[PDB]
Amino acid sequence: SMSVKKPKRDDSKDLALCSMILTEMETHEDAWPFLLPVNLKLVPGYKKVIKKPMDFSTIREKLSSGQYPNLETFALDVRLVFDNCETFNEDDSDIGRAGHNMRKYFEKKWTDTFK
Repeated sequence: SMSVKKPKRDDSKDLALCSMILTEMETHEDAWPFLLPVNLKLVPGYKKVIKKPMDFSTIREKLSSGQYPNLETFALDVRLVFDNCETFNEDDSDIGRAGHNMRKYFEKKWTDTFK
């Protein structure tokens, strides 16, 4: 509360570390469904159903331009990518499996880097 603070966690490396994680996600072989924004002109249903589209290139641009206030807002956008994928794609499809794999990969790197 006012004038009463928990000890200061060092957050000075967070930007660099989120960039490294994001690089590792960009270079995974199963990243191809998530590299670029879904083409809303060419994919029926996507625009109406998926209220907040998100992709790795959009996260990279937000990261590079100071649009994440803290590492939790970064993780929320990464998770959004996989939550959107599960909303629109069957589990038993190439894209559906890709999303599960990438979410697993992400959550391990997140834990190992920060928890």
